[PDB]
Amino acid sequence: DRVYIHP
Repeated sequence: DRVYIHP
């Protein structure tokens, strides 16, 4: 799934 995953 997500993480620090920023746009």
